Amino acid sequence: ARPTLMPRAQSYKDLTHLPAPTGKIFVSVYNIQDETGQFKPYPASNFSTAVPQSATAMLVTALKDSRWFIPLERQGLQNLLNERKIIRAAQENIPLQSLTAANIMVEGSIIGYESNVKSGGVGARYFGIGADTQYQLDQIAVNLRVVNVSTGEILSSVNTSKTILSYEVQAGVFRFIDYQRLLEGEVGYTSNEPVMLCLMSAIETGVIFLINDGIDRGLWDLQNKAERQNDILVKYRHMSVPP
Amino acid sequence: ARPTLMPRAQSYKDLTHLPAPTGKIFVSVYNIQDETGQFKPYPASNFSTAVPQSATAMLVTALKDSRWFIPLERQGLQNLLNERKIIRAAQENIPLQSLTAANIMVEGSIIGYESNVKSGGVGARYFGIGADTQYQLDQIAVNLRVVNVSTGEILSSVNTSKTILSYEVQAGVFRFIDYQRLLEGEVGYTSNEPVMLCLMSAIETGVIFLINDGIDRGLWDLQNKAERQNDILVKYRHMSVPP
Amino acid sequence: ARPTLMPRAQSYKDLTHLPAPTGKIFVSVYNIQDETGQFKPYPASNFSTAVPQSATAMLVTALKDSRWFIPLERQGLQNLLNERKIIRAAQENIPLQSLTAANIMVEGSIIGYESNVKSGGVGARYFGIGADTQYQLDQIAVNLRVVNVSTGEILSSVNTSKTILSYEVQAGVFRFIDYQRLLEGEVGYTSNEPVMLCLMSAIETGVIFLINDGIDRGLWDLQNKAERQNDILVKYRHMSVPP
Amino acid sequence: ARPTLMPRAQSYKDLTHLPAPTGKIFVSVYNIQDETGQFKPYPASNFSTAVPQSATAMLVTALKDSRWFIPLERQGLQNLLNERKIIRAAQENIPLQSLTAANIMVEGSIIGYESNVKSGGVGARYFGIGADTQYQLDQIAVNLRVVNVSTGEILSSVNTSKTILSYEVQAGVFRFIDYQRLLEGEVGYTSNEPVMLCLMSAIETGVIFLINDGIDRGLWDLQNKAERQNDILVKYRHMSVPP
Amino acid sequence: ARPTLMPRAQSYKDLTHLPAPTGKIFVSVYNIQDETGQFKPYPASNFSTAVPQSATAMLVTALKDSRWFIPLERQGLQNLLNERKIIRAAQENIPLQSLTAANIMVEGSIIGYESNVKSGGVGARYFGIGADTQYQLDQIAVNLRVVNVSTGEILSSVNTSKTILSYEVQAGVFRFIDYQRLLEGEVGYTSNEPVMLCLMSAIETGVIFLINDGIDRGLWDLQNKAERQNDILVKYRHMSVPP
Amino acid sequence: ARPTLMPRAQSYKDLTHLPAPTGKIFVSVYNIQDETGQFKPYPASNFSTAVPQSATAMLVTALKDSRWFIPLERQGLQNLLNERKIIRAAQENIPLQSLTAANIMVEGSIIGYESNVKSGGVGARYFGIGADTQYQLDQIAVNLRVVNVSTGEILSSVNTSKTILSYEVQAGVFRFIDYQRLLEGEVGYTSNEPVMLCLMSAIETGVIFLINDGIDRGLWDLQNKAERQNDILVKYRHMSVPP
Amino acid sequence: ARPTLMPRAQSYKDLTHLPAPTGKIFVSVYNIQDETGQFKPYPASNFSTAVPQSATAMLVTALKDSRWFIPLERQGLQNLLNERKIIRAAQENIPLQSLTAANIMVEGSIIGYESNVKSGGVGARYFGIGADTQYQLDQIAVNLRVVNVSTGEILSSVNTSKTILSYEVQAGVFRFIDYQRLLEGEVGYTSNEPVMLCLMSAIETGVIFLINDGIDRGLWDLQNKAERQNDILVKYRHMSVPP
Amino acid sequence: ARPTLMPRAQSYKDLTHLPAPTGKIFVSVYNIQDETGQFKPYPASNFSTAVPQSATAMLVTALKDSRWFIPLERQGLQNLLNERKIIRAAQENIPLQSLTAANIMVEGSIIGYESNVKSGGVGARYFGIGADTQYQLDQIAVNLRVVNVSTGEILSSVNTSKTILSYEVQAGVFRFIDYQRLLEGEVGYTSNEPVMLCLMSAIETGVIFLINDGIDRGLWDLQNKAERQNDILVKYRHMSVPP
Amino acid sequence: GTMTFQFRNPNFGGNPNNGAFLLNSAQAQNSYKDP
Amino acid sequence: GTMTFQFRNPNFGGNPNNGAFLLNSAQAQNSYKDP
Repeated sequence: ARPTLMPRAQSYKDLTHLPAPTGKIFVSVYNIQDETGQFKPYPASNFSTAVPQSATAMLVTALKDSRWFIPLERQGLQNLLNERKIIRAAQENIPLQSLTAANIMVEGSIIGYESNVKSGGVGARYFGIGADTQYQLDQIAVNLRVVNVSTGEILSSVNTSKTILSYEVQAGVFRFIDYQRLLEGEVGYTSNEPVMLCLMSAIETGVIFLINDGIDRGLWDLQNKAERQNDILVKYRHMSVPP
Repeated sequence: ARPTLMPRAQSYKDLTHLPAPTGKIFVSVYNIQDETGQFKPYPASNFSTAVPQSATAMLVTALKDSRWFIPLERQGLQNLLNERKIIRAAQENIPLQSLTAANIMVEGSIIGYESNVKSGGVGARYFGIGADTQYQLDQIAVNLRVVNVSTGEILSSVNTSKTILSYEVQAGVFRFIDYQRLLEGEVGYTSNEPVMLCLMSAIETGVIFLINDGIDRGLWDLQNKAERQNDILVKYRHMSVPP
Repeated sequence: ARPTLMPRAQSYKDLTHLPAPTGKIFVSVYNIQDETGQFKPYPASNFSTAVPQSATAMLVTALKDSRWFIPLERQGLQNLLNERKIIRAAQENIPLQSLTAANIMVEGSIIGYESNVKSGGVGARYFGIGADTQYQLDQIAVNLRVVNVSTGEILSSVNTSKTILSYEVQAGVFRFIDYQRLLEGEVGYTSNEPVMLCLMSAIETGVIFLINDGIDRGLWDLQNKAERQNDILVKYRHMSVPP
Repeated sequence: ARPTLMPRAQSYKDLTHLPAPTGKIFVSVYNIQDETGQFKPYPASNFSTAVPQSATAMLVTALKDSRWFIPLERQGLQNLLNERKIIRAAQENIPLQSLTAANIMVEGSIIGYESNVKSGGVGARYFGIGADTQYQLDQIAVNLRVVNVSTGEILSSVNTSKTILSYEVQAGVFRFIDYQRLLEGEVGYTSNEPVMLCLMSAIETGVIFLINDGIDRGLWDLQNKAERQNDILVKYRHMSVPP
Repeated sequence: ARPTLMPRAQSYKDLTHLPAPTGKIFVSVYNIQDETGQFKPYPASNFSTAVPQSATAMLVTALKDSRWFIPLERQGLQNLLNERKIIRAAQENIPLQSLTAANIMVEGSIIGYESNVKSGGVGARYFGIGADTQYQLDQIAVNLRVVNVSTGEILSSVNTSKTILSYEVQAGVFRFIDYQRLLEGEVGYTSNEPVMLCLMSAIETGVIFLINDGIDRGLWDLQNKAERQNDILVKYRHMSVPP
Repeated sequence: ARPTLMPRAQSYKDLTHLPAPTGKIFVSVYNIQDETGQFKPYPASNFSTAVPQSATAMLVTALKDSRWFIPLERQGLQNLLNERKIIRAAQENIPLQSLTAANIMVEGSIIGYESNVKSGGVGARYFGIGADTQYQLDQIAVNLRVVNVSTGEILSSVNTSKTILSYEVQAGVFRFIDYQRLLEGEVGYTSNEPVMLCLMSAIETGVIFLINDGIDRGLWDLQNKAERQNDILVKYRHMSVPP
Repeated sequence: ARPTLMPRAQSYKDLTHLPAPTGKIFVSVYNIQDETGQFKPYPASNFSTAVPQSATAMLVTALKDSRWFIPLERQGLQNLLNERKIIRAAQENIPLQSLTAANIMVEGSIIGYESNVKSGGVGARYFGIGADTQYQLDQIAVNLRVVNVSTGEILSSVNTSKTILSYEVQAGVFRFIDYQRLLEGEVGYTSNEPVMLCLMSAIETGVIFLINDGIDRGLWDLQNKAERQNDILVKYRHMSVPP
Repeated sequence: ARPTLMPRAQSYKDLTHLPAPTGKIFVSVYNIQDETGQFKPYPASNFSTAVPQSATAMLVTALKDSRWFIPLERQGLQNLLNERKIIRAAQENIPLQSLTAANIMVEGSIIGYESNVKSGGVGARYFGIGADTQYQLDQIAVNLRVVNVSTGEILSSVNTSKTILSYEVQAGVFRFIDYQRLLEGEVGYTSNEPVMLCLMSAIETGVIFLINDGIDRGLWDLQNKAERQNDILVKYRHMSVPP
Repeated sequence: GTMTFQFRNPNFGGNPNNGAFLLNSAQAQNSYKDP
Repeated sequence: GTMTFQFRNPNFGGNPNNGAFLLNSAQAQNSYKDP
């Protein structure tokens, strides 16, 4: 096993190629709460949540590597304030600065995760040889809303989804060959799309949808606000009509 | 998998085409509480709620993209007030504004979700070939009430429902072809309507039902209050008689 | 799927056609508590409540659309008082009014929900062809009592029930046609009456029973208190003798 | 389905025909606690209580419609005191009265609910034709005690029971008719007595047992205390010897 | 179903025929705690307690109808003190008395409930005809101790038991009658002794054991303390030697 | 069994060979929270978390043995402050120093763990002899973000994953040898990659990704910041493009 | 059964033969928290933790019998401070000393326990006779970090593992001997390595790894710090490269 | 059944024959916490702990009947301090003494209990006759550490184990005797060693290991400290080398 | 491993479902006839 | 994967339900008769 990075989808390749803003905006992610209320079915555990409870830590990666936002640690904010209170007792025996303002914040939610949305499967088996293609298409959806903390106004509230493609291909044979002889064999491959990667890729879709819908409203301006030519913003403007 | 937006239903196409009001109304969504009290049956988890616990984050999208309301972040309000207290310690080393008034609020609930309301299925199978059409029609229902926070009066309290169409088509064959030869195959497709999208589409139905029932009562006026001609308001006035 | 309103029963058609009172009475619904203590049986989840925990949000619709009451938001009252405290910090940088008195309140309960009260089913099957009609008649019951909050006296305490008709018709055939040929097929339709709609329709029955039993006691007077002719009040006076 | 009133038993017909007292007594029902400690067996849910947790809301109906008591709302008393504190902030911008004294109170309990007390069933089946009569006789029991709140003395503490008759009649046939022909059919009817109605009818029995045992002790006097002729009081005096 | 009183056992017939004391003693029952720690087995629910959690409400009936004690409401004492605080705010706009002293109290417990203590069953079945008599003898036991609240001394602490007789008689036949003809039938009757009635009858046994063991110790004297002739006290003195 | 060290992967061999910085940075690990929300499926326990709840103790080893960070104990910080309060009462009968500043901190999460991501297996079995290779490829992913505690800014937030390779090779034979003689045998080996070692190796991957992405941003400088030649930093710079 | 000591592994024989330090260091073990989050699978209980929650009491034995540390009771520290407060009220009617400083502490964790890491088994069975060797190799891992409580710096943080060898050898025969005669027999032996002993032996490995990695860093010096010859320290220095 | 004492093992016979110390040491047992984290497997309950939660009450018996310690009640210390506060209100209407110092305390734990450590079984069965010997060797282990409460130093921390021998001998026959005649019979005896007695006997082993390891360290001296001849101390000194 | 001891044969207390396989196995491997 | 080791054959402690398939498999593939 080779421990590489997280296998980011196509939407992250549009995320790093976003144009630079006039200074990266200070932003704060408190708790993108897993309020899907959806746990994993059998054979998985009943207490096992179907999506991760970690979109507050995934969106931080989606806002930092976008080169558009400076995210602030507000998930373990009570874990950070316990560290700041130590430096108040450490220097009183560099002076400590204060936390930055973070004029906008991305509050949000994982708003849902219906198991087996467009699921299905084709099966075929002749004499002996046979194979099925069973795909269980899940669908996660996340909410990401930029909130001006100075006034409480929700600025751009978007809802992006991603269809988790969990397909299996089991090609199993059971065929007699000679008299009182039997060959059999079953090659099988179930490539579940990991829900953590589709939570990551739908959030990275939402960050582009936060930025593209944050430009036309005049909420924040990018550097050289005359182009509108890059194939990330115009692609996520043609994707701004929901199916 | 292509991470597009949330696949919004027909009711969202009526939502963005709503006429503009005389200034978008400041509104606040605290917690559209999932008090269905309904969890998902077997094979899904017992702790898995049957609808999402996220209608407080879905209605925010339904009020913001309606171009009628400016929603305020009140779901994680204690997460936003922890950010405002940081700026009080940040600027005392732009001045901070106050939160807006939000003269109306949309308190509400997901009032119910009966599993398998009008469920059923037809099955047919001749020699070998055979197919069934089994549909399990669920039904979500949401409550959305506009409450004047200055007086506590509930202004327009509507109840919109949506029938979740979860159908399966399994066309499975099991047929001998020659002597000691057997062909079989089962193509199957279960298109569950996702409960998060029907929670989203019944809420977007309710926002039009908040606006249309908020006009005749004189609660708020739209720009050019003489037309009454657009096929969103008169369609949701002919839909104002409940079946 | 067409997202219409909630499919209200016959009792709501009597509710909107109620005569107007001398001013709609300010009323407050705090928590119509689901104290059935009854959860859904197998195959549904054990934590899934058999009726919704949302009669405090359904009765609000039943009192508002009755054109007799102005309901007040008291379900999320601590969510509304957190909004009023914001306007106290917003205008001190229209003046804020106070909450209305609500001289009567409708406290109440969902008092019960016995599964399979008068359940049963007929089955018939000849050679091959066959069909059953299995109906599982549940029964919800709600309590709605008008309480004068100035004195604590319970004014009119009624108990309305509604039999949930959850019937299935499965017409399944299994018949040989030729030698080594077999036709089979099973058309099935289970129209469960949704418990949220029967919670809604028994509460709307109770609101008429609150109003009709609130007139003869002299608790409140309607406009033109001389008629007693409309077929809502005299129908719910002939229904005032419990079977 | 016709949403009528609660199908009250024979004991409620004796309840409304009770003679009038010298002024209806102010009484208060705080919490008739479901301390059966008895939940419903399989196939019903494990968290589903076998009787409702709502005898505090049923006895209110039994004391109000008896025309003997003015019940006071003490179930949601903290929900009523939150409304009285609003009127204290509403009129200080009719004067508010105080809550009445309620010199007696009916504290009580649902003291038990043994599943399948005198259960049983007869079965008979000849060639093909056959039918069973299986009845599962449950038994609820409630405690209703009138307590003088001025001195704490329990005045009349009665224990009334009611046998829940949950019978099924399944008449199922399975009979060959011709050579390689088979008729079958199963008509079935399980009329469970609803435990909410037997909780309601045993409490209404207890209210007559509160009144009849509240007369001979001299706790309260009725209007024209010389008759002792009506067939409610003398019937519930011949029923005062427990079997 | 006829809603009579609680079907009290033979021990209650000895309870009402107890001789009168020199004034009925003020006594208080706080919580006869169900600390059996015993829940009902399968098929009943796991959360369902095997005995009721209501011996604090049953003993109140056993002390009041004994014509020996005036019981005081101390189960919902915090529900009674919330009513007394209302009269303090009601008369300050008959004067309120104070709660009586209750010089003795009956603290106690349901000390145990072993399932299937002396259980067993005989079965017999000849050709076709057959019947069994299976009885599952449970055993409840309660503790009732009179405690002088002025000194904390436990005065008379008794332990009474009662064997719950839960017997079934299933007489099931399965007998061929002619060639290719079969008669069958199963008459069955399971008369479970209800655990609430045996909790009631063992407590009423304990009240006589509180009184009889409260006389020889000189704790309280009865009216005309010279007789010792009635067949309740001498029967419960010959029953004072435990088997 | 030989109790050696933890069997660290290839990524730890790159971790100790990292170049030295200009003084090891004081850093603090409070709680790398297991918010996968993912528990182990059957046959393992439902309460058993699928990854350890111990990444706050694993990252400490990954930052200390990297020779780049001086980690501070902040997991049991309330267990360490209870020890410091003892020395305040011990020396007042070496003087106690204060806790160091820890100008950066690594807050983070285990952001996900989808069971059976790219799982599958090939099976083959001829007459008697046969073997399968079933591999259940899990995937953990962790978030590690360096946060400047002086300003709250998240400096470098990376997401590293590792595919847990849990493969089984069962080579089972079942073959008749003579007439009424049968040889059989099943050699099996399931080498589950331990999730604690892949949590350890993906975190050690993240520490190199914290350091390599912490150099180009100018957050901290290493000793002799001119080389850029070692095959750890340039390997984890070619691994900085996520697949 | 002979109640001997705990059957300590080979690593404890290296533990007692460690060279003596210049005074045994005062150390404190608060809570070596079982944050494996891993419970035992079926057939064992779901609430049963897979490793003990007692490494805070095992490491105390590993530090005391090492003749290197004086451990302090900090597991039940609130149970020890309740005893010290008694002596403050006992002598005020030997003077009480204060708790020692414990300049270093061993905070730590059981960082993981993957069930069936390198599990597997060979099976062989001829005609009648047959035997299997199935071994389920678990793996515990513990973290032990010495923390200077005067500065909060984690001094030496090591991660030691131990493979729990749980093997079974079932030699079961099933063989006919004569005509209508059958001999069978199954000798079986499953020697599970107890997880408490492997938690004990991996911690005792960690204490040597705390001491050996605590010498080269200059954290503490041993008596006669010139030898480096004993086969405990050089063995646990050749074991300092993790596989 | 004869209610004798607890069937104490061989280690208690060495416990009472311990030599007397120079005054029995005042000692206090707060909570020997069951932190095995191990519950009983199926068929026993999941909430049933595999060892008792009562080693704080067993060690009290092991220290009192050793004639070496005066144990102090610290398990229900808050139950004893509620009694001392009563005597403060009783004598103020013998003077009350204070609690003794208890200069040492035995804090400790049940550190583990692996189910089926060295389990196994031999089975043999010829024609008809047959018997098995299946033994499931569990292993409890306890920690007992003497802590000087004046300084917090753990004085002697020992770990004693005991192998629970739970063996079954089922000798079951199934043999035809004549033509159409069959004799069968199964004598079975499962002598589980009770885990409460092995918790008791391993603790009594630990008390001798507390005393023997408390003598050579000079922590406390016995009467006539010159003998070293009794076969309890030299036996538990030859048992001081752990296997 | 946390692996208890169960027999593989139902006469000694193992899983009783393999007895329908165990006995018929030696019925398929006996090679013994009547004398 | 969290995949334990179970046998596929009931003589060694696997799932006992496949023995009704395992034995009859080699009863359908033996090709051995009496000498």
